[PDB]
Amino acid sequence: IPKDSEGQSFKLVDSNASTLTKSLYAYLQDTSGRQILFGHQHAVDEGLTLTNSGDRVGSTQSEVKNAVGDYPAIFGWDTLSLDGYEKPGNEKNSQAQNRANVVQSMRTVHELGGIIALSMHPENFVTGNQYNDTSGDVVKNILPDGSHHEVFNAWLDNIAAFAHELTDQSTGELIPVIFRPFHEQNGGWFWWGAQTTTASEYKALYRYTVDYLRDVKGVNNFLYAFSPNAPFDGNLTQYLRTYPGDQYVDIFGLDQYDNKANAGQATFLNGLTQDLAMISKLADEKGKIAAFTEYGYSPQGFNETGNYLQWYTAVLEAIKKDPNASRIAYMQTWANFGYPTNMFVPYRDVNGNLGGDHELLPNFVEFYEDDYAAFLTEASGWNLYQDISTI
Ligand SMILES: C[As](C)(=O)[O-]
Repeated sequence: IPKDSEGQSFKLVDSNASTLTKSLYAYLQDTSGRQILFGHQHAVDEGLTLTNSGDRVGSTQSEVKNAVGDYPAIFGWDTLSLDGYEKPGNEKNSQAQNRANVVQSMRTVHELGGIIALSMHPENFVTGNQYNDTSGDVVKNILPDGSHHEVFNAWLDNIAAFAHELTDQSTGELIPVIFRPFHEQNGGWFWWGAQTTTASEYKALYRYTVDYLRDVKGVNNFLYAFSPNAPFDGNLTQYLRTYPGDQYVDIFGLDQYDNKANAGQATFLNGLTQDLAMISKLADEKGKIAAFTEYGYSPQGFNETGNYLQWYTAVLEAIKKDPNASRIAYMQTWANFGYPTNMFVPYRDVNGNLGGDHELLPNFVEFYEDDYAAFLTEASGWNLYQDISTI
């Protein structure tokens, strides 16, 4: 993985992005067309094979590691952790204690050499319910001229507090985070989605988030990912309907899951080649990065048995075969919270209590063994750009 981007300069959303943030951005540019980094949400604290207790703060156990012998390159968490709703947070902890827990777990992974991606599922600021309550006209309400504006700033304030605490203890360096505001916004299953929010309210919301964190709060350790939900039938207009603009996006992504009952089929794989080719061309002419920001067997995970057994390699093949699509920088699958709806990475039965290895394991091993699929050891060096310049 050659340091082609070393000594170069890049238009980042944050012209004042920190050394390791710039370095990560350069590396993502350089890996493009050479290898795709594999990511996993809750890579160190959710899995059937994990044996550590409680909130799992600073865990180095990993479903994927138990499965194939190395960690993913990219370690995912959500803002829900800061609020105590997902590990390593806990609703019985103080907010500051939850923020310490998240900082600790990400420190540990940084020390392993991993890259951090932070998704968000913010509460419904209007109703006090969660991301999935779409009522209340939330976005209009949390924008500068809305009545819930200050409650949303306060939430961003805790994100900012988190970001400034997230430093490497042995170097003093800020740990970079790939941050993804308000995803799958063309869908209508989140309160910021298109059934409840105008394209133009969305654009405003995305820009505000960036402007507030970067300029008001001084967060310098974020890269910004924009990720509508596929399929797009290769229609870029549908993809860009909510685009906040060149100055607000570092990474073009898309989210796409297959069908649980009948995965691995032509339609899905072809649409994936087509839509990844599309955002890769968009990234190219814009001088940005493209990524498969969420993918998985289905929105309800894979089956206990009777899966399409070639799934992992079939997905990687659909990407590899296309000169544009194969330039994506990473692809990340979801958290193994458990059956019936949250199994994404197959397990190796290392504790001897799951009734044997999962039927998808052999193909997940092949996917891992593909030279184009980069896990943690393949992604080392990401942090080694010294001389990368901004705007
Ligand atoms: C796992 As999701 C709520 O980011 O589709």
